[PDB]
Amino acid sequence: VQLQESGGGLVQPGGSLRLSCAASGRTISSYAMSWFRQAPGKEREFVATARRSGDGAFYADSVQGRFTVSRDNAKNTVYLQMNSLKPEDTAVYYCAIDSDTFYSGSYDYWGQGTQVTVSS
Amino acid sequence: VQLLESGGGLVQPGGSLRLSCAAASGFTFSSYDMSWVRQAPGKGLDWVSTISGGGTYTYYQDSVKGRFTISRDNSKNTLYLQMNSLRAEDTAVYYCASMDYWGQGTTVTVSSASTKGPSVFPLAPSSKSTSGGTAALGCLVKDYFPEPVTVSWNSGALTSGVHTFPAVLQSSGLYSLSSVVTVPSSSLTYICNVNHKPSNTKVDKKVEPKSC
Amino acid sequence: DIQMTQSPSSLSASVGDRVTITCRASQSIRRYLNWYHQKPGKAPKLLIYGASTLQSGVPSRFSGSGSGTDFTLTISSLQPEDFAVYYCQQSHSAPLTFGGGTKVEIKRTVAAPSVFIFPPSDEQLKSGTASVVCLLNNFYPREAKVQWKVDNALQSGNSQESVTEQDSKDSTYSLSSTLTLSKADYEKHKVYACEVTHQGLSSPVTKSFNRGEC
Repeated sequence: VQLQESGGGLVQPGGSLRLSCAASGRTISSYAMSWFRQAPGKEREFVATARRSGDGAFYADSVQGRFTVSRDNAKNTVYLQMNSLKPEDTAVYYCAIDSDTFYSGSYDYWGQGTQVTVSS
Repeated sequence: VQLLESGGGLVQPGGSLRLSCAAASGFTFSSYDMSWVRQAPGKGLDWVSTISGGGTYTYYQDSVKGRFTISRDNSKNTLYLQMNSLRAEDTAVYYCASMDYWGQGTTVTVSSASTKGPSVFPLAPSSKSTSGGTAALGCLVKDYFPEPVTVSWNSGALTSGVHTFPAVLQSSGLYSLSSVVTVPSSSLTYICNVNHKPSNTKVDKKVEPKSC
Repeated sequence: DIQMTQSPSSLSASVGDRVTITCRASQSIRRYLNWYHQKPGKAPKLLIYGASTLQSGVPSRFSGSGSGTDFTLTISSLQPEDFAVYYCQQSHSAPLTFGGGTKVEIKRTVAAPSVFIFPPSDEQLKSGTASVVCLLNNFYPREAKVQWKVDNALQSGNSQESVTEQDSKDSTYSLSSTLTLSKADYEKHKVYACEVTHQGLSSPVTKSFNRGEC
């Protein structure tokens, strides 16, 4: 299994971006998928998680109300819809599988990251 | 309060207890099929026994059949449960219940342990172990019987950030729990007040950070 | 017996949500099914009998449906009093049996645990036993994993874990893991480590101390 984030880019404050994390290989529908972000010279931080369908979506304080995480099992893909972008949202954005079916956060598999930059 | 249980408490394996349940006057106790249902610590609801309203028919869960006897006295609005040959697994809160109303239950604790107050040990932070703005400290409340203990901090002045965990039954037959609190690192007095009413014992333990 | 199975074990919801809970019986019970509500430390309260009939005084946002073997409890607009454990119960035949429960808990934002590790006290050590405590504080959601490593050897069978109810103010959980050894075993080893994972953590958090050092 491999992951590839795409949809990063440059956007003005208040604008939107739609991130996608595609998983090549084994089927991920039974595992939670999580988004993290890492700004330059700051720790890697939690953004969102989409658990199995029906098990709910969970968000960090910083992105609550603005970002929506969702999944397409048919496409082995997870999406992060980012609305009302802020300059502080600038970071590289990563997705990861939780290899634990019971959701304890065993992030073994990571994608390479997509750059998000919000600026005038 | 429409139903009130009594007759529970401490017993040893192989012993007997008689539970009784008194209904308030306007409850129409005579019209109800009446039941005992039990709940073990950390577990769900477990049906014990039912008796019909006029007393003709009694029904039992298999694991209490022949050990427990349900009965009722409609003139006194009272339900009984005679429990013989008790075992440790019978330890639970026992509720007196009609379909639409449950009493608050009575605790039965079946154990070989003797009543014993707790030992209290500090959970101390240190200079090495404390990084950032928040420190944690607490008290390990160990080897007591039966439940419960209450834990307060600085005689009840410190409440914000306090977490007292539910007790665990150890293989010794004695209970254990911790109580913790987080405070500013720069604040590093903190004393946990441990009360164990069944033994009439009380222990105050000052929790001291160590310096490295 | 008639096995009652409930789904999901737990669900996270907010005030105003529409919540559905399901109950399935091994046999057909056709409508002899009750739903109960229980807050920690309190007796259960009947919400629905005959699997659709609202019980007197229960607010109308509660409804039940179903017959045969599949039953549903719906709360149309969740209120703060509704965060509780819900049980189904068949009244069809003896033995009377309950479902295993569904906890309806308060949803909030993700908080990774802060981890703290405490050595045994010198007073306890003299007694012959060592309790090493690891605290996971103020985290959400509930799922977490805590492992013990003593001189890097993963421990099994010598720890107990305990968890608080959702905090009344911030809706987080806290959890303790207690590792218990004999004095003689404890004094063999140098490094005592607590390793923690949570969906809010990008990599596992380890807290440790060296026995015999400050």
